[PDB]
Amino acid sequence: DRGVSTFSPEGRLFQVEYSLEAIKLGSTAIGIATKEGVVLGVEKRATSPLLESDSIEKIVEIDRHIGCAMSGLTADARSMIEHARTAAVTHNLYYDEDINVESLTQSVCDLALRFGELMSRPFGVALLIAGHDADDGYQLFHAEPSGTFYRYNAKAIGSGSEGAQAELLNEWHSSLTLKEAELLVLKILKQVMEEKLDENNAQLSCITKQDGFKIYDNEKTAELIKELKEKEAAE
Amino acid sequence: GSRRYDSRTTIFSPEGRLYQVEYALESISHAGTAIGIMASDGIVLAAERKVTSTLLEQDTSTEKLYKLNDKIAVAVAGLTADAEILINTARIHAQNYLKTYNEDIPVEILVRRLSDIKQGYTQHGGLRPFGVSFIYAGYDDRYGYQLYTSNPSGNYTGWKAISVGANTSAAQTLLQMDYKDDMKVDDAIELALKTLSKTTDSSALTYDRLEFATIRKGANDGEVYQKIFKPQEIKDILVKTGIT
Amino acid sequence: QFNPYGDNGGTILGIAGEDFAVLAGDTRNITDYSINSRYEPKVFDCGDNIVMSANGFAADGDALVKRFKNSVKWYHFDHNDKKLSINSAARNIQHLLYGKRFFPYYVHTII
Amino acid sequence: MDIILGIRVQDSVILASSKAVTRGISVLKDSDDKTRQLSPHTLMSFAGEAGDTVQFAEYIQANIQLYSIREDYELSPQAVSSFVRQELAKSIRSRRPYQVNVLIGGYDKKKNKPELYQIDYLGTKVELPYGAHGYSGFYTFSLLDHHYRPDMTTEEGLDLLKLCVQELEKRMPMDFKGVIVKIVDKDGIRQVDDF
Amino acid sequence: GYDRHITIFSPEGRLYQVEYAFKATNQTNINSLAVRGKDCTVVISQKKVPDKLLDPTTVSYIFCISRTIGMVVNGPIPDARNAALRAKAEAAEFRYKYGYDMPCDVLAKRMANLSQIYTQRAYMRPLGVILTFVSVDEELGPSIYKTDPAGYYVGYKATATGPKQQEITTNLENHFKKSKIDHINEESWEKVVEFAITHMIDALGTEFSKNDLEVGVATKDKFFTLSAENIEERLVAIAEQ
Amino acid sequence: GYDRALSIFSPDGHIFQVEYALEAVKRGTCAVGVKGKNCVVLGCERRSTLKLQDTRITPSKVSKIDSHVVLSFSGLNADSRILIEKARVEAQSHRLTLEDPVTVEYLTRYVAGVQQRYTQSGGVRPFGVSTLIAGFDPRDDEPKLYQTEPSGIYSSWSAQTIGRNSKTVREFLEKNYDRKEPPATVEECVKLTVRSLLEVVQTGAKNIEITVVKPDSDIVALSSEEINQYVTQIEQEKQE
Amino acid sequence: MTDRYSFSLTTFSPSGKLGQIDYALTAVKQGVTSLGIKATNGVVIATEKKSSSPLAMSETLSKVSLLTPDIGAVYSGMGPDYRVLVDKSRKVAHTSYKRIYGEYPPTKLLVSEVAKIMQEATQSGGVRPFGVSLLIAGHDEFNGFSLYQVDPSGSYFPWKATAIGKGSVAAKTFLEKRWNDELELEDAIHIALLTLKESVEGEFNGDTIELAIIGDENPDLLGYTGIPTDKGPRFRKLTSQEINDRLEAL
Amino acid sequence: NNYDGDTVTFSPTGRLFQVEYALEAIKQGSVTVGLRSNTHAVLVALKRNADELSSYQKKIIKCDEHMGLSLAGLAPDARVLSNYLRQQCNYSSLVFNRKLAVERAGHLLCDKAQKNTQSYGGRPYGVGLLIIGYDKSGAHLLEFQPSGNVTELYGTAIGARSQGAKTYLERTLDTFIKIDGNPDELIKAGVEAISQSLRDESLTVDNLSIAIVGKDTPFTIYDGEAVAKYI
Amino acid sequence: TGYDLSNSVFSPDGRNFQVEYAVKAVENGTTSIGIKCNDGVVFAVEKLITSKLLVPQKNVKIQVVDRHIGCVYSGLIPDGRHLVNRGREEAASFKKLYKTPIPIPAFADRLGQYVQAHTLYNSVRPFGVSTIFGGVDKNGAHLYMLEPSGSYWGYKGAATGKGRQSAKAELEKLVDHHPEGLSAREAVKQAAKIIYLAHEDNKEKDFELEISWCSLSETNGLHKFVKGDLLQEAIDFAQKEIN
Ligand SMILES: [Cl-]
Repeated sequence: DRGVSTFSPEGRLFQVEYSLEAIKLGSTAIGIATKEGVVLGVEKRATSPLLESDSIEKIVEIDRHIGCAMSGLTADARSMIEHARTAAVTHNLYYDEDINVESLTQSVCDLALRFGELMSRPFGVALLIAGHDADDGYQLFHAEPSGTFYRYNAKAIGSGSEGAQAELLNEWHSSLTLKEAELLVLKILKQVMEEKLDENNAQLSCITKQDGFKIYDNEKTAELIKELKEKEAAE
Repeated sequence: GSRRYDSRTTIFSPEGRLYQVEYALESISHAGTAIGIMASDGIVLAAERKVTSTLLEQDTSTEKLYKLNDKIAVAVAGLTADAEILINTARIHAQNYLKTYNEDIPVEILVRRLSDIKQGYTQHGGLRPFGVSFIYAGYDDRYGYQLYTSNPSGNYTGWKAISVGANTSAAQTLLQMDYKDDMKVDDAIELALKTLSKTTDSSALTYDRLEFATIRKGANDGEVYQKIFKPQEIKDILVKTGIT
Repeated sequence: QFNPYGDNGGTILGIAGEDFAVLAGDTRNITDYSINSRYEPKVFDCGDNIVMSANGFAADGDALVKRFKNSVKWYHFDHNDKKLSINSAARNIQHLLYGKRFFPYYVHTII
Repeated sequence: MDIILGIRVQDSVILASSKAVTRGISVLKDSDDKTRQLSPHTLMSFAGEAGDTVQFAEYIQANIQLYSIREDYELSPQAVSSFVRQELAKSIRSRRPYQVNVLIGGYDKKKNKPELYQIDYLGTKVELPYGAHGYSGFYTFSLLDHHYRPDMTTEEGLDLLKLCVQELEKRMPMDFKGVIVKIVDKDGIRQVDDF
Repeated sequence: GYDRHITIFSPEGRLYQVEYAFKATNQTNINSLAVRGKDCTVVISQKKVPDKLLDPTTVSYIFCISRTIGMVVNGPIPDARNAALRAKAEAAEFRYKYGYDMPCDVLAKRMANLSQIYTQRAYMRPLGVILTFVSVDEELGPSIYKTDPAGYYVGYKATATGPKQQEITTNLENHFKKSKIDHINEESWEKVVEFAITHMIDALGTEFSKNDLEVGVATKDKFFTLSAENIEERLVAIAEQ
Repeated sequence: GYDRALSIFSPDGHIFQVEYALEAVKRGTCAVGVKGKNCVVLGCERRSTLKLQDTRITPSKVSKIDSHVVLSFSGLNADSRILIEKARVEAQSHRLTLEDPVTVEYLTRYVAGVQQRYTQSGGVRPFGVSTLIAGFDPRDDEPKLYQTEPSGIYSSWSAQTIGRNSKTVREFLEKNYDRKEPPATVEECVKLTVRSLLEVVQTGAKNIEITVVKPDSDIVALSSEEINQYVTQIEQEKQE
Repeated sequence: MTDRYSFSLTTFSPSGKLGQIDYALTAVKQGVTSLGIKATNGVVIATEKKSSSPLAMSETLSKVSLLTPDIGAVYSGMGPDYRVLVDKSRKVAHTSYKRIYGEYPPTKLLVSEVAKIMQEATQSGGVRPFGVSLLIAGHDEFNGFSLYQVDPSGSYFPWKATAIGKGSVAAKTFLEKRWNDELELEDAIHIALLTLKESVEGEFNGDTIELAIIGDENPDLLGYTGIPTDKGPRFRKLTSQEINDRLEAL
Repeated sequence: NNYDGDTVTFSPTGRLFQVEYALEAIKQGSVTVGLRSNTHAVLVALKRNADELSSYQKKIIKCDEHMGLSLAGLAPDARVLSNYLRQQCNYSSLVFNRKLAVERAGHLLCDKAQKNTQSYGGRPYGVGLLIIGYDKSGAHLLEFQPSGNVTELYGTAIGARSQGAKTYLERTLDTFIKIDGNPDELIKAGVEAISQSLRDESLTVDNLSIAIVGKDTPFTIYDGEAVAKYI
Repeated sequence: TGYDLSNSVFSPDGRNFQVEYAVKAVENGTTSIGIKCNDGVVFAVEKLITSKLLVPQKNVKIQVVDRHIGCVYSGLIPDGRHLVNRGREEAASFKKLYKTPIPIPAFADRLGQYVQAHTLYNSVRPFGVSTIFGGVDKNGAHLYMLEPSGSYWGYKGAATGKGRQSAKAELEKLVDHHPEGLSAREAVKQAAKIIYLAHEDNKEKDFELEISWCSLSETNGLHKFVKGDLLQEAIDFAQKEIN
């Protein structure tokens, strides 16, 4: 057939580029970074109404100061999360301190290109890694299966990414509050989602310096959805 | 590099079938028919040797029926060389169990172990599967008399009466017709030979073209005896049942 | 029989002030009843405003300091030139020392 | 640990095991249960070096429980005892052997017979009407040689066991803080809460 | 058609890679000849130095495997030297393990077994060489044993290898039909070399100078190659009768 | 060792080997899972092409992983044994180290992790198996029902079906199963499970297997006659 | 480097055929004819010494090989494959039997070990099957005299008499007419020479024919005296002269 | 065509297509410039962003107090190679108490990249590197290609539109080489050189990335408002 | 067809096309030569000046092995470096065990066997270089040239690369006109001339000359680079001959 680590004539790794196509088919995940915190939101996308939606875990804690959202082949993310958690805890053991968000992201991205003929293929999932540290403050990173990671003020991944990213382009500014960011994620998720957005098919989360990483209750998110509807109807 | 020449023996088809397992089953369908029939007081194993010669030394020959231990035997359908590899592994497994627990290995546990080995060759290693189907005839004090079959996929199932190899469709229909639950060994012997006699591709069924065996409690008091039939003994049972 | 350990003597002293800290050590180096050197530096600047001394068997002492200095260098590389805090340095040194739990660095370390 | 006793009567097996755990000059505990249920009708008591005893017992327990689930069937006491012996026989030539002696008391539901097996850390197995490990047998075997009859009842077995424990409490230097007694029969395993 | 790329059977029961390795044997366009005397075994081979920039002393297809065993190769020099290095190692190891010098036929078998493995194992290619081993064995006497890329080997009364092997083979066949013996009835090795060169000249139909030939001689307890001047003396004797 | 990457991405971003493993599940006999208020029921199809079978000794479709958890499946039978064995070993290992039996979610996460591993490991193909894992957590009375598939994704279900004609029985369950009020009793839950299989099975004789799991390690498999009574009652009500 | 061919080169085709084994059998078909006949008091194996060149010394090439003192082997097909199999067969007779039980293996069990080696070359990674069919004749105390055929698949069958290679179809027919259960060893040798003459084109004599027997014990070939229970090898290779003597009474 | 499936295959004209395809990945990468005088060596790198919300990908990596590089192409491959350089620099210091020569550092990178071009299974590195350093023989600038070819130069540039900067340096050769004991003027020449490779976009405060090493100057990277001086 | 797609495969001719394709990479490279003289050897190479930005005399191509062997090559430069690294390991292990420095013929076979090994498997690629090497040992001076196939011979003069035909013609004249031999200092001058004459095949870009030598009298049998006045003297001699 052909090598797994083969370059195309354009100078791209076939398998890496193909894994990016799998990520485009995945459910939408959005992250927005502010000076008051970083917000992470995802589309759950249950395949059937009998599927208990609360068991869909696409937002995940890595440490108290670092959270993570995923999009694509979500099964592939489990070993990445396990590595992230181990890396975070191990660094605390070795250095008696929290690990920098960038350093954590870099550790996850070191796994990415460890494939050949090590694992047999790249990961088929993209990650939004959000967190806080004392040096660089509130941060949001986009970790790809290419081994590359970009820092973002705001970022959308998954099926409605380019449409959501264009919307984030206009809406984001450096003085956004946490409440404003929460509503903005809900607004854009509602826009790109197929089914109608509610507390059961969409999930919110945030990371603040004080309270750390928190996944939002369905009751808490439901209020923010109701608050969104009213403010859009206000003009 | 080497990738160019790899057949990829452990992959799915678009339909969700294992190519090599299916093709191995096609190979087995041309092998000599083997039949197993389980009765209340014993088990029968009957098998047809493939187009033999007059110059073949029959009394010292063994291509179909093999002994795994004193309680368990197997009938082979497929590549004999492949079967002997598995048979020797099964014999060792039985002895390992006996050494560990000081009890004879239960039939199903032996069957599951061999079936798991076959499964492994279909999922990993990049090697071709064993082109063999077994009929297991055995006894233990839990389930009593048992008949099983395994095939190259590593899937196994329990049976009252079963055939493997050539003409199984025709053979299974005949067995399904005449088999009854209250049947005895002597009757099962007759059914096995009659089924082979009708399904055989040969002109006539003779002693030199057969291998035969029984597992009977017909042993002095509460114990089990394996009887691998001799050429003259197969000739006698053919006359008794009225085939020759 | 070969004895992999030795005793190079010397003595060190650390005192913590309110907004300062000192780490002192004599410059004598010995084996048995002989002087090897009257001036062999024992307290070292390891970067990031941290000073270190590993007193006892000098070969293990030098090895440990060398490995800690190395750890500071790689801490900068791996974590965006972040300053290694004294508490983090101390925990790192614990792992360097406990890593050879069954063939110990024969030293008393002070930072 | 110290004293473990076993006696096979007409229709049951009775295991008695001391409650004391001593390290150095202190009795750290006086209610320790030196036994593990391997299967519903098979019990194993143990004594030997600290740590090894529990580690070995729980390892055996896990293996028998795994077998039970896989086959949906309980192994005979004889089969379990043979498995345990092989593990100890394997262990004695290891880098660091399990320093554990065991008694296996079980009721075979197939044969409807109680069975007691004594196995030491070397992998030395014997089936016995009554057994003991350590210095216990130096006292108790003479009593059992005199009183034991094979057709005894469970109640008679317990009385004979009390006579063994009384002798041990009189003549042994160590205070083993009494014994926990367990009975293994056709109905399963139960503990005698007053002894 | 990947059955022609690696050493697996074709539908005809053939190994094409082995057959193509036989064809690589003649890539050098050199002919070799081996004959046995009473006390000696002689091997001769054509020497061709086409480039003037070459150092002609280093151009050789005859190898001193051990003190007793010599080897001439028909095929490309890289594979020839591969085989030579292995044979030297095998011969040395044999002496160390078993306490006596490796016989010519035993080395031939060993190298033939190695060649057989390349015809059966896919990851190893056959060597595109034919190896002619020569010695005066302490048990069997004068010996010629030849190995090929199929892993075949056999002893020889005399032999020839190369593009024009058949012409040389028939020439030798016709001589042994007359004499009715399995060797060259001659006392000195010098005259056996003269026989070898003379019959190669007759078979090929070409004259030789001192630099056109390469000669190896096996006697009891040593094998050695002749210099250009030693060969010249040999060519003079042939011309004078 | 054989290191060949069998599971790989295609231009359109699909892993065909994982997708073809799902087709093997589609071929497999139907399996269904329904959880009531205080129970879970696992229904399984037995294809009646195979008669003259010995039902005593033939491998049953529902397998106990521990005394409180069960596993049924659809797809390759031989593959399922490997997952079941690993799951059983992990269950005992968990009891040994944590001194507490596995939760149903934990066991599911383990089995799902094994399946995932076989989708990006060299020299191996994915499992052609989807599983339904059901039971009750230790000292808990809340019913649990999970599903896994060859890719390695898993999730919890109020009710779910897998295997051949699973599209039809899922259609049935989606309209008949009410979340606000699930099957309150064992009878109601079993009845709904048998009803759902009767949409697909053919004959209600020896083709339907039912296994009821209740809290505190209370697991029992229904017999032919017990199931036949459900089949009789369902059709008699249907004649109206 | 590393052997990266860890996958099977012999696989099942859609029709259920194992191609490489079939092709190996085709190579055996092209090979020179060899045969075996079993008598009451012995066994004979024979083949043609097809000399590749008249300059080649055909005595140095042994087609008939001693495996144990009481077991011999001959082949048809690829000679090099046969040679390595004989080496492995001789070694396995020691490692897997003689070093354990202190005695040479019975014919059937040695055949079984050879068969195993040939089966593995049909399934293991990065190898082709052996391109030979073997005929193994032997004797042991409890089974008596026996003759076995071993094919590239690893399958083996016991024979009263048989032939393999070039003219096997015609040779097997010839043997069916002549063979009976009352044959003495000399009668079997006579029949072997008659059968083999049909498949040979050119010269037919002791120098072009290779023939060995499994018969009576040969104390003269033992090499030592002083142990009554050791009576010598039953395997004996017939000389060029011994063959020619029987060709006069042909 | 038929000879580009893996790195272990020459084409009929003696070309290695997988290596050439890896070389192509560098041309797609953002521009970076390297130049030196006798006293100092300078790296200038145009950082690239994904979009307006994203950060600008870092181009320059420090290897030792006296050595570092800038990258163009696959960034993870630059991380692997820079990590290897860090280790080799570090081995030289710990074992020999010796700062690693820039020329030897180039030789080590060449040999590491080469092994990936001759073996089956692996792949060539998909990145080009510009290594600067100051050692016992003064200032140095190296250009690394993943074919294995390493070249010592006065000045150079790699990446997209790098030909414009390379021509400028070829004209300015005689001027910037003489800029001794003046770091700011050497950087100015580097900033003016990279400007010849720009189209549409211009050098902003978070776009530009500069690094320098010299006689009494450790390898230091300048980003953000630290490079506003040079805009 | 398809025989040329995989290394170590014999074509129906009996050829290894992958090795022949490696030769094409060698033919594409710059010219390098070797000259055997009275008591030693001289190596010279053409270095194409791709740009003014190349630092003169810095990008050294000729490599030393041990202290007595010089190595130069044409084709893929990294492949040559890999081969020299191996050569250095081979020379070190020889000297470690046998004490004496590795003889040149012995060294030649070590490289030869290693290059030949890369024609035995499809899991490796052949070397894309022809290497000219040699030096002085106990038996005197030796010059060798090694091809991608692993084939090597001893030479009086050797040449490879794009200008090999031009060079070979020039070397052949020296062999004919100097049967008694050529001196070391003469060989350096002649080496310079031949590279300049061979530069007509690469006449688009200008070049830099690099020479090295091992000589029993001039360098005590050690490998040294030709530098300064002796290099300029050779350049002047070369420039005079082309005009
Ligand atoms: Cl060998």
